Amino acid sequence: MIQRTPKIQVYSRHPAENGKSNFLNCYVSGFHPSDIEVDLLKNGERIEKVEHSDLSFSKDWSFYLLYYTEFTPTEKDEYACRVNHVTLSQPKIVKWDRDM
Amino acid sequence: NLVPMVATV
Amino acid sequence: LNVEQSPQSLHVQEGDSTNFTCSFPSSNFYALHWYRWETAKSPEALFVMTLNGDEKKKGRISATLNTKEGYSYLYIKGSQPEDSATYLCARNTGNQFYFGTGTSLTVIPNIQNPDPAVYQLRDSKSSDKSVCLFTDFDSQTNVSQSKDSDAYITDKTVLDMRSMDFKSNSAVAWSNKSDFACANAFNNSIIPEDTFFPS
Amino acid sequence: GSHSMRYFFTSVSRPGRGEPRFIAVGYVDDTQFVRFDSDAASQRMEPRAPWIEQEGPEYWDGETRKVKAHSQTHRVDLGTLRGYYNQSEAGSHTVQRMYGCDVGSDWRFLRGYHQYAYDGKDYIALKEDLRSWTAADMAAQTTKHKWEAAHVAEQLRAYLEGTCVEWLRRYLENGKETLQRTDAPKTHMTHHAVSDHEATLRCWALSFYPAEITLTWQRDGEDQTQDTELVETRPAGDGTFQKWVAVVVPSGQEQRYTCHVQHEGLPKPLTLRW
Amino acid sequence: MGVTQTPKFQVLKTGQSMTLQCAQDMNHEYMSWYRQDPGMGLRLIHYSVGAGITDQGEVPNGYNVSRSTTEDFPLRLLSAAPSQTSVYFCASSPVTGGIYGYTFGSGTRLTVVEDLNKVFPPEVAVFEPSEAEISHTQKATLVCLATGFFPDHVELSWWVNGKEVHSGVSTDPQPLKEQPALNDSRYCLSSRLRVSATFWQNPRNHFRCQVQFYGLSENDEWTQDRAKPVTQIVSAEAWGRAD
Ligand SMILES: [Cl-]
Repeated sequence: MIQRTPKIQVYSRHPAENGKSNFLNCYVSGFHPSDIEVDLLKNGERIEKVEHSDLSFSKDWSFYLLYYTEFTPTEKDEYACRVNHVTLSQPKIVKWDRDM
Repeated sequence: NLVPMVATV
Repeated sequence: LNVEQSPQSLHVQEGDSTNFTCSFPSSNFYALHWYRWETAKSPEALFVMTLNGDEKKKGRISATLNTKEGYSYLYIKGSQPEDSATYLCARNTGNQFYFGTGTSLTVIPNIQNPDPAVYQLRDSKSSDKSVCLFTDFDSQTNVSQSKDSDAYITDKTVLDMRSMDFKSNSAVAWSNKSDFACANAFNNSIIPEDTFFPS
Repeated sequence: GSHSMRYFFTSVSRPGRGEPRFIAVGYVDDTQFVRFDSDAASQRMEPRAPWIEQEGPEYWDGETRKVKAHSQTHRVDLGTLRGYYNQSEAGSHTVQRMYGCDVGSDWRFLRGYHQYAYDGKDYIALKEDLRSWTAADMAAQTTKHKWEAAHVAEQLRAYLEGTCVEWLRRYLENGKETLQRTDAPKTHMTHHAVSDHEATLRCWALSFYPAEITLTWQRDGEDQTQDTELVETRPAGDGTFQKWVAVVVPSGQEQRYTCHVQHEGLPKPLTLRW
Repeated sequence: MGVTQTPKFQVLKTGQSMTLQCAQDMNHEYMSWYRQDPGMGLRLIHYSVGAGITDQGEVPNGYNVSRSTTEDFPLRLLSAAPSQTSVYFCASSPVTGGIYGYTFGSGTRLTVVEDLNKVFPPEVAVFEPSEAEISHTQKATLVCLATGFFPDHVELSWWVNGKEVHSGVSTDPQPLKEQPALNDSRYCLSSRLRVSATFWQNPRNHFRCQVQFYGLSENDEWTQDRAKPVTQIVSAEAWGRAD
C-alpha cells in the first residue's frame, strides 16, 4: 500500500503569444492511487469541456495524465488548475505562469 | 499485437 | 473461431498406423489441446501443445504442431483396439477453448485363425425374434446395417479377455416376424467366402 | 536508435460500485496507438494513431477479444491478492501490468519485459533471460511457483520474441513518417528578477521528439548542478515534449555558466550562453 | 479428480425448467458448460473465470448459470425447448488464462419431449447359445436384447449365479434407433456373453442380463391407461442345459 502525491505543471503548448490560439496544459504525474480530479479555470471559472489523455504510468509504477483545452489567451486572462487527490487535505490550486 | 493470454496470479 | 478436424471417421486394422489431423487459424495461437474420448464417457486431456515445432509424445501416441500454417497431426504408432475413441482438438479464444468437430476412430481387432460363421439363437418364449449372430464378421462393409427395412442390426467390434482367445467383433440382426430367416439376414453386407451355415 | 512497443494495464477495484475499472494503453516509442477503457461507451479497443486506423477490420476483433480477456484475468487477480494479503472487501486496490519488447537499429530482437505490481509496490517480474521470475515477497512467491508450473515464462518468451517484435516492425513500416521521424529541440533562454541581488536564467527545449533529452550548466567545465530545478518532461499534446533546467545566479556573475543539450534531432551537443 | 456432475439422465416436458448441478473440489478457477450435438461436437454455453464472475459462450441462449462460490457452477434451463435435447458436460481447469487441460465432469444426457406420453420402458430378452456353435468351436454365446425404449437412458449388466460379470461381455456403446426414420423410433441395445461351451452346458447356472432404465418420476403427471414409465430395472434370465 503506497500513496503518492501529484506534481502539477500548467503551461501552454507553443510559445506565449498573446491574443492568439494556443493550448492550455495541466500535466499531473507521480501520484498513487489512480483516482484524481482535475479542472482548468479561466479567471476562477470552471472551463466547460476539457480533454484528457488515456491513463498511463511510469517505471516506478506511478501515474501520469495530460489535461488540455483549446483557449484564446489575453494579457488579462487568468488560468489555473484545481487538482484533488486523497493524499491532499485541500485541492491544490496552481496559477498558470506564461513567461516562466 | 497483444499477448493472447495472461494467466492469473 | 473455426477448428476443422479431418477425417471425421476412420476404421483401421489392429497393428496398423494412422495419423489424423486438426487445423486452425494460426492468428493469435497460444496453446492447443488433444483429448481421448472413449465412446459414452467423459473426454480426457491427452496433450497440451504450445510452442512451434515441438512434438509431444506419450505411449504409442504422439503429436506435432505447426503454429504458422495452423495445423497439428495426431499420430498413432502400432495401434490397438483400446485406442479406439473420438479424438478432440481445442484452441484458445479467451480465456477460452474451442473444440473441433472431433475425429472418431475405430480399431478392428484381427483374429487367431478367423472363424467366419452365421448362427441363429432362439429366445425363451419359444419362437420369437430368434436373434441372428455373425461371429468373426469381416469389416469390409460395416457401413451401418445390411438387408434392412423391417430388420434391425447392431453389429459392433469389442474385446477381451483371454482363455481361448477373445476380441469381440461379431454382428447381430433381428426383426418383428420370426418368419424373418437367418443365414439370409445379412444381405446388403459383403461377407467372406468361407462363411459357415449350419441350417 | 532503438524502438519500443509496450502495453500498460491498470485495474482498480470499486467496492460498492460494480466491476473494477480497467484501462489498457498501447505505445510505440512515446506514441500511444491504441486504448481500451472498461467504462468507454464503445466497449471495444479503439485507434489512437492515424496509422492503425488504416487497418480497421478484423484486427480489432482479436485485440478487443484479448484485451477483454486480460481484463478478466485482472478481475480475479484482485481476489487472489486480497486473499494472499488477508485484506477485505472494504477499500479499493490496484494491480498493474506492463509488457513489451525492444528492437535495435537493425531491428533484430533487443529486449523483452513483463512486470506486475500490486498497490504501487513491485510484486513479480520477468528477468532479462525470460526464463525466471523475481518475487517481491512470499505471496509473490506463490505466484512464481504457480506460474512456473503453468509455464507462463515460456509462453512469454515465444510472444516477446515472435509476435511482439514481428509487429513492432510492422507498425514501424506502417507509420514511418511520424514514428521514425525525430523532431529537433527548439531551445531558448530566459532571466528573471527574484529580488534586488539575485537572478535566475531558465534554459528551455520545446517541440522535440523523442522524449529523451539532457540539459545542464557548468562553471569552468565543472558542472554546477547546485541551486537548480530540472522539472520532468511534459507532453505538448501533439506528440512533442518539453523540458527546462534552471539555476540561481548573482546578477553580476553569470557569464561563467553555459547550457548543454542533447538529442537525436541534431548532431552537435548544442551549448547555450546568455 | 474431480468434477462431480448431477444428474446423469433426465427427461423433460417442454417448457419445464431445470438446474444441472456440477461441483468440483480442487480450487479450479475456470469452470464451463459445453453441450454435445452430432456434427458440431462440443459447443460452449456459459463459462466462468472465478467466483462471482460469469460470462457468455458460443451458445448461451436459453440457459443461465451462477458462480457465487469456487466449487459450484449450476446450469439452469429457464424454459425447455425441444432443441435443448443434448448431452451436457461441465469442465474445469486450475488457472484462468493458463494452458492446463480441462478435467471433464461425468456428463448428462437430456431429452426434452413434447408429452411425457413419449416415454417407454424396455423389453429385455435372452437368447440361448447356438447348439451348433458349441459343436463347431466349443464356445457358447448368450445374447441379451433390450428393445422399444425411450429415451435412450439405460445401463446393461449381466449376472452369473448372482455375480456381476465383466469377463467376456461385449455390450453396445450406445442405444440405436429401431429405424432411423424417424423420431417415432424407439431404441435398441444388445450384448453378447461368450463363455465356455461346457460352462453353459452346466445346467446349474443362472445367467441374467439386467437393464436399468432412466425414465419418469412419481412426480410428473401421469394420465394414460398404460403403466407409468418410471425408472426401473428389467431382467431376462436363463439357465444352462445339456439337454
Ligand atoms: Cl483470437
